[PDB]
Amino acid sequence: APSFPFSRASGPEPPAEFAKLRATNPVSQVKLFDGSLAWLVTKHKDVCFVATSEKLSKVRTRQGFPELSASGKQAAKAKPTFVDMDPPEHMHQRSMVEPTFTPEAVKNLQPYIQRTVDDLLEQMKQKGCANGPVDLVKEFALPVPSYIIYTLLGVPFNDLEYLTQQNAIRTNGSSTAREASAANQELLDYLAILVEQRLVEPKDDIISKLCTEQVKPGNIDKSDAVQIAFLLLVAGNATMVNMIALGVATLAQHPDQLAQLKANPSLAPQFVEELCRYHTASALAIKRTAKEDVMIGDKLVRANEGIIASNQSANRDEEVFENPDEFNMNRKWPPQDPLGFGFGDHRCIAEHLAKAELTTVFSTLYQKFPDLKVAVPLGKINYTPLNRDVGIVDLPVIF
Ligand code: HEM
Repeated sequence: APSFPFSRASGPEPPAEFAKLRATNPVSQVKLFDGSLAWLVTKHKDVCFVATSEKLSKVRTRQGFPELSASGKQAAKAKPTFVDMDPPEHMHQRSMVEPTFTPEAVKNLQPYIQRTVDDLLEQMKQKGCANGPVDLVKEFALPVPSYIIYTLLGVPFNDLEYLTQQNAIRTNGSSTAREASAANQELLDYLAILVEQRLVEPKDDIISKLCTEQVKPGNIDKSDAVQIAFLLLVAGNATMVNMIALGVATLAQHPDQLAQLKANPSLAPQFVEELCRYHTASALAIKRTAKEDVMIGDKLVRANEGIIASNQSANRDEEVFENPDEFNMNRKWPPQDPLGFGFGDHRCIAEHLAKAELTTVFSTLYQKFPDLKVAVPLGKINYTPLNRDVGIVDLPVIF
């Protein structure tokens, strides 16, 4: 059994193992860091099954849960939020914050999302690049998702920049263990204060609604409110940043498609659809342990055995997506859902928001800067560690 997680074939490529497994051993065993074994599911149909099977659990206190790192095993001890819950607890808590993420709520948020993007792009323009390149990530990819989620949660305008930098240090590869934890503690400390303030005088934000609707009635306590807010902040920010960056690098890799996007920004939605399928920036979140024996493919997964379902592999499943390794914004989509945001009950709570953010970004970026170009040869782009989810650390650009 090979060691998992696998390492990406190259910077923008997914691990080479998946394609081989999908064709020869779709449901196999991989060895984890602590030596334990887990079942790796690689086919779209099977990934979907794992994501919805009632015989599988996301509770991390069950022996056999596939923790991929030493830290992940330690994080499993704390009190769980809905991300690690099974029904009925899962929706009991998730529904407490879902209202802000519904399709209708996100549609009504479009003007705000646009404004946030426009203001950051103009700040980037004024900042100019007459003396050299600017880092698209630091100046645009990082603050877009950050400001939006922080603002939705209830953080005031003046605190955004500092909090955005701190949350980044959390996941920054350059950060030492101590720096990442201190930054993490800071965000939690800040959130604790916000909850206290919002309990006194609620405002129009997520934290306020949790305080008024759940904390006050006694459904959850203050710490719970802080943890749910923390989850919403750290669950998808780093991923949003990587998606925007990979989107720009991808358009630079396929000039004709960039020309097409510029010529018709109305194509942004489909470009985003293909981007989320082609670049699965969160490929290690669909994990479970079997509550009881369950049959998947030609394998029997026994009770208490862990399972990892690669939505990244499923998104390159040739049986579902024709020419899967070809990035095509004009792709003819099949009836099967691409799985960039997971599947089933736990499907990304912010999928509509994330897509709206990306669609706004790619229907605006090149209209603001029609001549935007990566200021380094594309083959020298600084990507995330090959053994980690796909993403880009920094992207020098000129415009
Ligand atoms: C484009 C960026 C994003 C991608 C690609 C993404 C992807 C995912 C994936 C693959 C999962 C696993 C779903 C499953 O278990 O089947 C997930 C879960 C989740 N995401 Fe996102 N996400 C993104 C942005 C966001 C944002 C912006 C937020 C916060 C506002 C967020 C909050 C969450 C939460 C809370 C969960 C857990 C849902 C649950 O377990 O019920 N995500 N996301």
